[PDB]
Amino acid sequence: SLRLPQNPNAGLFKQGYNSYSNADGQIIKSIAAIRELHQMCLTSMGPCGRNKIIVNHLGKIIITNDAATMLRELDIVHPAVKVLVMATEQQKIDMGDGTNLVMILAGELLNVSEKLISMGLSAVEIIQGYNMARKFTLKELDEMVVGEITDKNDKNELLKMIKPVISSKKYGSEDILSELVSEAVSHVLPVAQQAGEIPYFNVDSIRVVKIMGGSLSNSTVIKGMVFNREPEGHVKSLSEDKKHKVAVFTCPLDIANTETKGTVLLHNAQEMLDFSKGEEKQIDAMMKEIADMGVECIVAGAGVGELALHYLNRYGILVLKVPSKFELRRLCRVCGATPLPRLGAPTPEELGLVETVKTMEIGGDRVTVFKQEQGEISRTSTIILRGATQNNLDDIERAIDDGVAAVKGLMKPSGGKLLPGAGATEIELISRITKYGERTPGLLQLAIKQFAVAFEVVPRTLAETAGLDVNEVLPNLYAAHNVTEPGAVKTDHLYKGVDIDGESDEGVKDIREENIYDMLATKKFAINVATEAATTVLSIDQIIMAKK
Amino acid sequence: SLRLPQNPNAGLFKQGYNSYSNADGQIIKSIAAIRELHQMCLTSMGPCGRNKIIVNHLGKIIITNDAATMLRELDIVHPAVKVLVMATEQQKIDMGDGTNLVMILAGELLNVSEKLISMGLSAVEIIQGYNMARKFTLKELDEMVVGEITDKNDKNELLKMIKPVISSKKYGSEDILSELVSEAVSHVLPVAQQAGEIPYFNVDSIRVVKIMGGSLSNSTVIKGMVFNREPEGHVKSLSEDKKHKVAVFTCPLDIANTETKGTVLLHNAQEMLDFSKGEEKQIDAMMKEIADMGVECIVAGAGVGELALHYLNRYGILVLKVPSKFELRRLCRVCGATPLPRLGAPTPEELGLVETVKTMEIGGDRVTVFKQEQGEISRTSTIILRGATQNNLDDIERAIDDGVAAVKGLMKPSGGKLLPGAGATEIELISRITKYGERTPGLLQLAIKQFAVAFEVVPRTLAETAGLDVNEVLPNLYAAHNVTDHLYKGVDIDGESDEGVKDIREENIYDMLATKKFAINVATEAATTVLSIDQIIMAKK
Amino acid sequence: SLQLLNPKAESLRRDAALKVNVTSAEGLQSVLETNLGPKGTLKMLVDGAGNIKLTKDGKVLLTEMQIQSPTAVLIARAAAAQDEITGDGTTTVVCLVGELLRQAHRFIQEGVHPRIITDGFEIARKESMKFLDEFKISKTNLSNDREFLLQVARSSLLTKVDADLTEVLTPIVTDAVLSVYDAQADNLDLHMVEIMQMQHLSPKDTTFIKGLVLDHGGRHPDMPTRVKNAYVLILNVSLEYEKTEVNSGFFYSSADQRDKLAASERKFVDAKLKKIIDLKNEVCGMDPDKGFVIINQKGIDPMSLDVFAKHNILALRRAKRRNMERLQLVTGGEAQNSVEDLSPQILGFSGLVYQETIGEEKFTYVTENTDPKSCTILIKGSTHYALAQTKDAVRDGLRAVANVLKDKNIIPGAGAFYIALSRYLRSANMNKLGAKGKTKTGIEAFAEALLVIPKTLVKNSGFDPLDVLAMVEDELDDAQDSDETRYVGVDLNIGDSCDPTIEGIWDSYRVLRNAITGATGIASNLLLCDELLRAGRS
Ligand SMILES: Nc1ncnc2c1ncn2[C@@H]1O[C@H](COP(=O)(O)OP(=O)(O)O)[C@@H](O)[C@H]1O
Ligand SMILES: Nc1ncnc2c1ncn2[C@@H]1O[C@H](COP(=O)(O)OP(=O)(O)O)[C@@H](O)[C@H]1O
Ligand SMILES: Nc1ncnc2c1ncn2[C@@H]1O[C@H](COP(=O)(O)OP(=O)(O)O)[C@@H](O)[C@H]1O
Ligand SMILES: [Mg+2]
Ligand SMILES: [Mg+2]
Ligand SMILES: [Mg+2]
Repeated sequence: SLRLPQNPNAGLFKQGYNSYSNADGQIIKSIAAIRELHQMCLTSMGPCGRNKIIVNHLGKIIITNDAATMLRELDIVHPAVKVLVMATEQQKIDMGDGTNLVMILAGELLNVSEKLISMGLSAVEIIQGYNMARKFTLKELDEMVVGEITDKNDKNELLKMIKPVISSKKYGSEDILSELVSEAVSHVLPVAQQAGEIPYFNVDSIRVVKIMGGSLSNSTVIKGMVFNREPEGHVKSLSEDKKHKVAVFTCPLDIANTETKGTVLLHNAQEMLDFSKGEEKQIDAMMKEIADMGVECIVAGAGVGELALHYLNRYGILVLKVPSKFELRRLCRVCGATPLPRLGAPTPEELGLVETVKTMEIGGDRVTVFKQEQGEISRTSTIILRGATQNNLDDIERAIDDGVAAVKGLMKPSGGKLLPGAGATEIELISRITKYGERTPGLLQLAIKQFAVAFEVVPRTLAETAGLDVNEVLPNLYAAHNVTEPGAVKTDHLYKGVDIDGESDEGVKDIREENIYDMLATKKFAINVATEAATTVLSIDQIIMAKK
Repeated sequence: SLRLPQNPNAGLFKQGYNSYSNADGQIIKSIAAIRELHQMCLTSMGPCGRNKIIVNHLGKIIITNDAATMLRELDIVHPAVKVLVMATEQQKIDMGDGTNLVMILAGELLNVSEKLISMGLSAVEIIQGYNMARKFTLKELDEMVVGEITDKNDKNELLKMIKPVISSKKYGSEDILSELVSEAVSHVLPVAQQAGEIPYFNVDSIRVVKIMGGSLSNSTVIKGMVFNREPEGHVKSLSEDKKHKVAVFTCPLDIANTETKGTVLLHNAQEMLDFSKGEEKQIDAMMKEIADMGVECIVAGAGVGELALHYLNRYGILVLKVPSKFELRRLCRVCGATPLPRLGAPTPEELGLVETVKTMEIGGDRVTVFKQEQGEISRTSTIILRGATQNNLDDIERAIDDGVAAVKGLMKPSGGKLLPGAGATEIELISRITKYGERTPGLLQLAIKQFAVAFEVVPRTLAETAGLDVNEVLPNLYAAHNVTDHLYKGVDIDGESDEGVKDIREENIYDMLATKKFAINVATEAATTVLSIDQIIMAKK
Repeated sequence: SLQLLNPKAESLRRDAALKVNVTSAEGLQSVLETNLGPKGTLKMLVDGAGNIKLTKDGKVLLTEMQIQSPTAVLIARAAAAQDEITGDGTTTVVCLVGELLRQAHRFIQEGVHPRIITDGFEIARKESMKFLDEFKISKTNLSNDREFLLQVARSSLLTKVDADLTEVLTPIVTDAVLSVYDAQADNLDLHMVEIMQMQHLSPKDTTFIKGLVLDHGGRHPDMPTRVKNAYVLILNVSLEYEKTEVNSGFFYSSADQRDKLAASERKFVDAKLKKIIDLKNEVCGMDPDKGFVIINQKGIDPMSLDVFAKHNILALRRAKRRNMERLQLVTGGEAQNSVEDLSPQILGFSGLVYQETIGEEKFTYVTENTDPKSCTILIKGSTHYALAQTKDAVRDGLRAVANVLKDKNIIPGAGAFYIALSRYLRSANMNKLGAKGKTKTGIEAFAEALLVIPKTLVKNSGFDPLDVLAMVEDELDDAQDSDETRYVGVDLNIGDSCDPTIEGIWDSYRVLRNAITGATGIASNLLLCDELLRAGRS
């Protein structure tokens, strides 16, 4: 009576092991645990979304509104939350787009599931309700698609793709951020129209260089790569033009050393007198063949000895240090060169072409300019990013990567397949699934009708973060979808969407004029990952933890 | 596999409770635990027994060979020992003799049961084996008594009763200690031609007053009582007054006051002058009637005021405090008076007679001597012990208390008779129990044969404490009973014990019949309880 | 009496030890009670390091979570060894051992000795073996029925996952075991089928590949990614910096000798490269359309990668050791250690060779073989635990189907084997059995303990286990007098019985034979253990 039996036969497992089952409201506590981190990403959704500050154990601060980036530094405890954390990371890797949608959609499916479980629906019937409704959802997305990108590169068409993607990440000015990204994409495209070749694109081609100081309006696009380096012998503006011939050596420049027990052997004083002048003639003979080929610049991958740097300054040859690997690998893609390990005379067919190499002060340090020109086009262009704070420079770099990942979506599928933006995609699916829930007899219609209710979070979040009442604005939007379709074709009511601030009362007319659209390839995997993320949580009847 | 399940019953009851049950322990295990205290009593048995020093938490040291006294001052955590401890306490309270026999006999009955349980004999049939063997033992003790005596009066008749008891305790003194008890019993018994109807006798008739210093041979017997007090007011008159009337007053001597708290209320100064002489003449009126009756001694248990002591000093009347009430009734039995709580005046029928009173120092401290010669005393006496150490005289007082306890056990029933000692009776009981098992076939024969084996510890303890071999003298003792003269064979303690046979009638060493009957019944029941407890339940601390 | 032998020791015996084996096995079975069945619960394990293990397999629960009770350690080692050989039976043995102890514990309280109880277990188990010969149904492999392998594979798939992943993985496992069956009849499970974890798309997009896939790809850009006809050359020799033998080294007299001795490092590397070039001179016919690839077991010196780039030769380094043994089964060539002896016969053949670069890792795909002797299964998953959930689901389905092709017989599932033993052991005459008297009671405890598994299946469906088995016993009563032999199963969807042969529910032969034999020895040794103590020097 004084002390409990304290769960007899609990010694079967260690004291750190705990058992949590769907019974005793733990499945409700798991859903309630999602709402703790769900509201964190709700205020970050949309162009008006609010960025968040997360301080790790090392002191590094990353300010971003991206749900996939924020969940990386956070330490997660509840097991089912890690299902939602790792679900948003896959969306950022695969499509590089729609990361905040997976976080919000998978969290709302569990919120509407709390009412489904309370009514007595078993975990098996709830899973079957979302799987049957998702298959109908993916089929309706292909029916509601409007327009296409058609040609790969265009000045105007790239403003209907990258611009609406970067509008949510560091909104700021529209045309300023869109022109910087759209310029670097046109350089890495092989073009070659009418040739019938298979298009190709690399997401790691475009590199963002973070340089503090200045302003965003002072940023520009550089066709070549930009590094922070100090030339050893001399700096040269290379105003003599006629371009240049450049060679890249992944191996360092120095006398070849034996990998085992390199040692100087001198038997008599006769060999010692010629040992000092012998090493000078070796580098002279090797570097003379390079200078005879007209090579004004040499890219090195490791430390170069001083004896080798002497003869390079004699013929006026620049010296570049390219540490590690990936930094040197993208240099040859600019000039179209093939590295070779030997120090001998390079092949003229493997030599690159760079017209000018400049060194100027940007952020207070000397940077080398690899920028290319109109002719002899180059690939893997870099974008100089100027900013006052380094925290803004980090997320804009990820904001540009979101626009670069959107270019990848123009390659694998048949086209761009633009979808109505401003939340009009998830709203139209509500009326279609509602009709689909009635067409299915049985008890499975409860999970299907509530599956469309979870799509109401997109219009409510965009309206709440915009400073508008969700009770006045949201029902007024259904008035366009409540009139269904008339006796005549050509219905433009599908372009209605949610507006930020301004005059409210729905607004922005038809979004076709606003030019903001969504990607179909992004919405395909965004719904599949978010559904499986909530399905995994609902499919687990018992959760076991260790040590805590 | 690192941690045990802890059992489900761990949550039941509490962690402080400990359990010892069948197959869980005990079962000749706990019997091996009492062997440590059993060996303690084996070395203290007999006249050659060894005394044991015990220091209580208070610091008082009690040196004695009595098992009932030793086990009383020892704090023992083992519960089943208390069954044997409380068994020895009954022997001291009722009979007062045989405490060492109860602890030794009951301890061996559990030792001989070690072989019985090892053979698969259940404890249910073991209890029935000792019960039927105990009934046959008590029935055979009557035919072995050659010491039936109808006297219980003459002093020489007590040499076969009191003296054998004193032979065991403080064996260094025989005729000195026996004369002190035998003379004290002769004083407390009334002188008459024939005294029947079992005259009353109690252990309060003989007392022991221990005085430090002096040899034990210098001790004597005093018919009165010896208390340590300070006389006041005058020196005694010796025999000049011859027999003097002694008045014992329960209430103190002073002007009678109410139980409630009073105070003096004086309205005028006329009563103040008479207040000084008022209290003087008020108490003097009650003290004057006492001197007219010839009362030379007044005993008031409570404190006597100085106003009452003033008058009694000039008339030559003795005053003695006697603070303790228990010793107050003892002085009344010396003179034969009636304690009077009232003051009044002494009546002739209620006053006693004391021959003489003197104040002397036996050991250097002044004590008052109540010794009365030629006078009539009823159930009162004392024994003054003289010794160099206090601890040695402690067991001597217990030896005297055990000597007078035999008189109480002899006088109260029809009689205690006598039994042959020095291992004579214990060997005869072996042949009786052994032959009794063969008369009735059954499974109880195993418990009957082992019941007679436990009787071998008493006769060999006398040989073991004498520095003798139990594999020679003891086996040769059974051959001496082969066949009156075969019932008198016993154990010999001496350098002449090599023959192993000494006649008991020479030294006249006898034991009481009623003592052995009461000792076996308690020892058998004590060993029966240990075997009848299947499960033990302990507690925290 | 142990406290006298050791100053500090813990021991429990008789009724104290009898509650050890009964209660500890009851708590362990309760964890796997909700696991048994296709509708069973799904458990996730999260350790202190952050790893996540999500599976329905009872073996992962025992290995990841430590057990302090020594009684379950004997059961955990028995349930683990059951999945090792037979690939199935982990949760079955736990339910058998835990229940058989409780069914026999009621008579122990009645005063029946444990030995005569365990003696009846062997008498009742030997009858399950004699009945197993008439219970099993023979299947001839000469028919080559594909539908039979589909229904058997779905037995383990529907338990671990739902019907979504079952329909996808059903033809994959069947196509994997199809190449295992050969005229030699020998079935080798490890080399024929593998599990390769890669995160791509969704777990439901898992597809089957008819040729070996590797975790490595071409390091040099000019190496052709897609090669129409490639000749795979097996090389177990590594071209790279060697141990050099205590590093003796070079000593040069003049600076001209310093670079002259440095060229000796490439003398040994280029010596083995000339043999590959001479081997290419035989296959040079139709060089633009065809190709030549090299797969090495150990890392290759990047200094020599530029040699294979000029000749358009794909090089693969740091390959697994087991992958070297499968290159003869996939391509059809032979292995070559020393490059001195080279022949066109040892060269393999592939109809399609391509590489798919996803992220930083690059994977090489090989398919379209003339007569491929082995295949692969590419496991795709969304999350790290999703790769392990499919890994445990497919691997457990491998031993289930592989054991079918080993013997000629197959055991029907759906509790038809456990219900048949109940009517057999209870209605069998005891004079035929070697058990008599009190040993008759021990057989009844074994027959009643077998009816909990078909009842445990119903506990996960929500229906009353007592009412659903009332219709099963009533069907088997009239089936004997109607001259009709039909096996009655348990359908959890409608809460009624069914036929495992018509529904397609089948169980492996080696699983149930080793489970009952294994579960009997565990429970018998626990009932015969009357004392549990702990002693040792630490
Ligand atoms: N100015 C705007 N007006 C209306 N809707 C907008 C506007 N800018 C963005 N949106 C909508 O807000 C959504 C935000 O998408 P988001 O979840 O941020 O994508 P990601 O996580 O990949 O950055 C977009 O789908 C877009 O349709
Ligand atoms: N001088 C002696 N010679 C031989 N035996 C003696 C002598 N003195 C005592 N004994 C024996 O020693 C035994 C001591 O027994 P004891 O412990 O006094 O019995 P109880 O416990 O009844 O008092 C007596 O039975 C007596 O026969
Ligand atoms: N869909 C089903 N319907 C009826 N019974 C099934 C079904 N799936 C599995 N079972 C039964 O469950 C038992 C255990 O199957 P399984 O989980 O594969 O083995 P284990 O429990 O040893 O891991 C089998 O004997 C089988 O008869
Ligand atoms: Mg976006
Ligand atoms: Mg005595
Ligand atoms: Mg299985």
